[PDB]
Amino acid sequence: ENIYNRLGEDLNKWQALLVQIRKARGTFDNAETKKEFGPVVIDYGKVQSKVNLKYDSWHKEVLSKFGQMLGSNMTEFHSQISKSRQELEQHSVDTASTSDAVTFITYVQSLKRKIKQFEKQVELYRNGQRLLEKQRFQFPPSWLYIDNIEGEWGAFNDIMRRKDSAIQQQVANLQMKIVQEDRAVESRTTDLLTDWEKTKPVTGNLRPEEALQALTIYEGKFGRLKDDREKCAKAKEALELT
Amino acid sequence: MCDRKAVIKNADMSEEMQQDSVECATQALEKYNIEKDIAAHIKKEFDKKYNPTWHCIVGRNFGSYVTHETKHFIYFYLGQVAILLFKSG
Amino acid sequence: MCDRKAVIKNADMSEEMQQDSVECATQALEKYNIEKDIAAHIKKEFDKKYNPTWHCIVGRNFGSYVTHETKHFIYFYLGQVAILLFKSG
Amino acid sequence: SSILSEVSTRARSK
Repeated sequence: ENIYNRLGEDLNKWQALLVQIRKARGTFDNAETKKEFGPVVIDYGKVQSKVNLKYDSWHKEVLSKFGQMLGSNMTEFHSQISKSRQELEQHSVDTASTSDAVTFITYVQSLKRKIKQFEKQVELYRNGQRLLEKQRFQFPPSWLYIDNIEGEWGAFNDIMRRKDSAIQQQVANLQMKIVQEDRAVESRTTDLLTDWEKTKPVTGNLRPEEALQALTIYEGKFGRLKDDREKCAKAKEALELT
Repeated sequence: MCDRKAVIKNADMSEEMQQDSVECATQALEKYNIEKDIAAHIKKEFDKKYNPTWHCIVGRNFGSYVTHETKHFIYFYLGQVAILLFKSG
Repeated sequence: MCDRKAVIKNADMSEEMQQDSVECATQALEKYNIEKDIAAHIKKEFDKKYNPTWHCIVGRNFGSYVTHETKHFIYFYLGQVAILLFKSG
Repeated sequence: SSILSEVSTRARSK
């Protein structure tokens, strides 16, 4: 517990500790059982064997601490591939609700960096598991093996860069759709303006309740117009190509 | 029981189905001795279990490249035998 | 030309696509030194020409029990090397 | 390197 707390969560530091203990054991290797100095005889082999057993047991149990977050990385593998299947089957150039599609496009650009991070994590994981088989690990049946996940992850990356890029270049249609949407929004804003100066109930002869209802209708449609304008602006800035 | 340790060399599955594949191939190996018959047994069991249709090969030296259904690919080893099983059809 | 004659084991398929398989596989074996790469080559070629999803298997001793659509099943050997190429998908 | 050595340097008492 003390050494684990001192190390904390660090896979590379863990591998450094593993190579340190491995080289310490390698240096410890010896055949003599008694170190003779003058007429003095000292037992050396019994404690040697006991502490070699100590080294072996501690090294073995330290290895067991690693099977956990590897399970975490396989869970990451699954959450990537299973969700990505539906995500790649989801979007298309049509379905003018593309404000959601461009949201997913921004999501996948944001996840490019996470994909790179997970790739270097997979590199560290493959080094660690290589250590694991050269440390004679009995592979559990429910353990998901390295080559399966690496192959399916490479396939995931290939499909992602094959399809998500393609749908990204053909955006000029989406660009002109956003253009016509925003010019319609501007026209509606000008119309709402003209309606505002025409509708000014600032005169007090009007009944407060009826003019209040009229202003409530105007404010409902004006909130709708503001929602349209803000959603067009957010779609434009998320797509960020126009 | 001969503890033939299983290693899975490429798979797009869930872990339960991968371990079921390991168990089915182990039972086939303990049951038959003909690689064609081993493939027949494992593929028939898989068609009965997770619906048709599968494709399986049993051998010691064979390299493969195949397109499969998503979440329906596996390739593992049992002893000195390579066990591939994909779903396309 | 490597006079490894074309001897054929299983065939539920046409003769012209027999010869297409034969020439393409001769080319694939003569080009690549990896059975896995040769299988990928022949699968890709039969996906380009005879449409997906063909499956190719290259080996020297193996057990084959696969489901093919009719007219899409070949099994044969070259010199010693074995080749399997069926479609399903 | 070390680490395994440096952790061992904090023996509790004497």
